[PDB]
Amino acid sequence: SGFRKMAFPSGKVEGCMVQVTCGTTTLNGLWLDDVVYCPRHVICTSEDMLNPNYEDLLIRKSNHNFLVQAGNVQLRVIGHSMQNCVLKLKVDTANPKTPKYKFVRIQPGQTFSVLACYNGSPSGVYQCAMRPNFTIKGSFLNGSCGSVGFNIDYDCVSFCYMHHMELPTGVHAGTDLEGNFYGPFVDRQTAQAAGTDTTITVNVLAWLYAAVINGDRWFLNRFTTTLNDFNLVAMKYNYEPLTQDHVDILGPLSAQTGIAVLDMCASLKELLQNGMNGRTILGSALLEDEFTPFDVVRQC
Amino acid sequence: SGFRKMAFPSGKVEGCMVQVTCGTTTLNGLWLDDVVYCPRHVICTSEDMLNPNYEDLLIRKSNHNFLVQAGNVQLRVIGHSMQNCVLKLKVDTANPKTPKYKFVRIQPGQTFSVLACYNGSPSGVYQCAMRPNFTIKGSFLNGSCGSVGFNIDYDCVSFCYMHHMELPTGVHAGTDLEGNFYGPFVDRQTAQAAGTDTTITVNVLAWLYAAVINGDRWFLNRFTTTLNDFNLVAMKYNYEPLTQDHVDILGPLSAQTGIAVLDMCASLKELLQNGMNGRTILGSALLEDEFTPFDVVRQC
Repeated sequence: SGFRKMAFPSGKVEGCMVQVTCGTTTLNGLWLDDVVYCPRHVICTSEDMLNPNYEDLLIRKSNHNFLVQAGNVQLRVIGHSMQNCVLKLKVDTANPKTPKYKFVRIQPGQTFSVLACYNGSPSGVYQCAMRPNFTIKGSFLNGSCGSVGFNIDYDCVSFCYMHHMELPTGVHAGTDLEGNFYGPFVDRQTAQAAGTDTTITVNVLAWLYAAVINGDRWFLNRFTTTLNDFNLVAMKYNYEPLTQDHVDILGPLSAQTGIAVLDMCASLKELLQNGMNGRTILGSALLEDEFTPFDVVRQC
Repeated sequence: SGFRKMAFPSGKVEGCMVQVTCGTTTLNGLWLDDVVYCPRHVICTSEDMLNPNYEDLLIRKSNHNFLVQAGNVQLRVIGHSMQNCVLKLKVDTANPKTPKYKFVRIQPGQTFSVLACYNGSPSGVYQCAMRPNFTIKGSFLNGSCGSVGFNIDYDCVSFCYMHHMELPTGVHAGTDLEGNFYGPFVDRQTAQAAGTDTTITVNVLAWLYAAVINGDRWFLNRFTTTLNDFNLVAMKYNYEPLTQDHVDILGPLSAQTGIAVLDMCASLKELLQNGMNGRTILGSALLEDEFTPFDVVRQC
């Protein structure tokens, strides 16, 4: 049936994107009920970003200094406050397109869809994973700040990410919708390290199971292994240690394929120790770790 | 700033998806104005699909045999007709969410977004390319038929694909919105071959330019080549021949990087002849050919 990196439908989130402008700085805002959420560095000039005192900078701003536009209509700002690294602009109009929503802080290794936006207008959608080092590998140009990441559960939108900054390695960092950064990062223009990134081991196994469901089986061998034995190989290749919780989460995939989790670990161990010898798996010549077990169960 | 496979925002298309049922056969329909478009094999039983006479099978159907559901409301079918491989069901209510739209027949090598749906409900969005052999590599389970592919130009949805069938190689085939299949395929449950697939050469070059824009430059050498010399190497690897039109389309990318197109052709030739030596390009260990030059210009 095929296996693709697949983002959630973005219609519910498109109706929440607005444009926020302070001075000459413009970015995206999230309009839910009567509040607009956006990164607080919208109040900074180019020079302020080098070493900003956000409390001092925000004091110089009043409600009428924030211009919020939803398409072509201008929203009236009647209040403003700073919550960690995000601004909350209270407006006089409730967003009639507000979906059922919640704010969640996502865990490392989990995935979400990003609605990349510019000037408050949606540009595209793609799926990302919160890396173990709390960065993401997305596509964010200038003015994309304020773009949000989300999951959908039935009818409810779980917002979990708002984009703030790009790291020198080419990766991105942001906050949850309460303004708390994922990872150790701060919203200041200064060199910051993300640290050693790990491979999400349970995600690689889930993707290997997806391949078997689609008929890719050449990487399967006759060995098995133990949890401690595979983890001695996981630690060596900067993979995350596998736990019994991970084994349980892979339960539906192991049942569908008839391949025991430890049997798949031995095949992954061989793949790690010997490589892929020029072959491909699900159209990839690398081991993919940005599909959660739940993502695989959704498509297979 | 990063480079990702990025689908169009699906909100305009979500509002057009309906459920079409004929007997037990249920699939997706596209509701625009007062017509619902769906694959004609919705009128087939499992046995009919082995060797269907669609004209004979459709004659046994009347308007009340088609159940069209938009969410929870049942649309009233007041007419039906067959256009090539799609059915057009005329309904008594115009879709109030109908966007500005047109039907286009896409060319091989071009890309589009797919809104995968089941039972008339959107499940996910992803980007696809029309392969030179007129197949696509998507994610389509049973009941996904009727899902559509599209591009967005500003405010206008260009529908170009409707999903019909899965091929024995794991790839997918469908029609334009006039019901004409892309490629030599027919809507019958019988073994069908897609033919040799070609690599979209201009797309590989565009993606190599995207890598240079993002700072990936290891594959660049000090050679150049000619159009005919590269094509002698393209044909060997089942790549499409490069033309001056392709060189012109790559103009914006060659200008931004300062790398002449024939200079980039020499790096690709060496990548084809020598492999990638365990290295990666934009996070891939394979040469990606599903980004058009326009797709690269958009994200860069």
